Amino acid sequence: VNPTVFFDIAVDGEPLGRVSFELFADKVPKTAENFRALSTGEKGFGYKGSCFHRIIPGFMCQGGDFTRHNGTGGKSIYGEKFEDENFILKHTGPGILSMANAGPNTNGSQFFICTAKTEWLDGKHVVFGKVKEGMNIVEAMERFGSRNGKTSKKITIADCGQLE
Repeated sequence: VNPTVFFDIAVDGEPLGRVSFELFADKVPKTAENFRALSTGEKGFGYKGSCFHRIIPGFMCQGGDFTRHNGTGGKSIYGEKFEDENFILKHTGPGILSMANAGPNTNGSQFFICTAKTEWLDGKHVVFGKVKEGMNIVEAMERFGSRNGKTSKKITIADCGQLE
């Protein structure tokens, strides 16, 4: 009943693999719906073709800025920003999917995939999903990151959508 979405990753145009994600629509329905709809592109905009602009090995992979491709843009299906829905779920380890933001109630489209336990983000960032398949592809992506987050190659979401 919780949606599964997938991302097909490419590194400088060449296919790397697929990562799928379970979205916790049961606990964070509004946040889960925003990610799901941007993954299918059904509202007319979304993640397809966008890049992961910030990857820091041992911490996280960040993407979701489909309008400025660098951390300064993006928007939700509800408008520019939307509220923190709740903080029920915690950043308990690698594989966690969480919303990036710029302050309270400033969720747009940017998100990060944790590759480590990041307990200090609890109560500041809304957790809404986790990697279901392809954690090994997220580990492969990390090796293209760096300490300041700049990627040595262009990491893009070549395709995305809903599996269930």
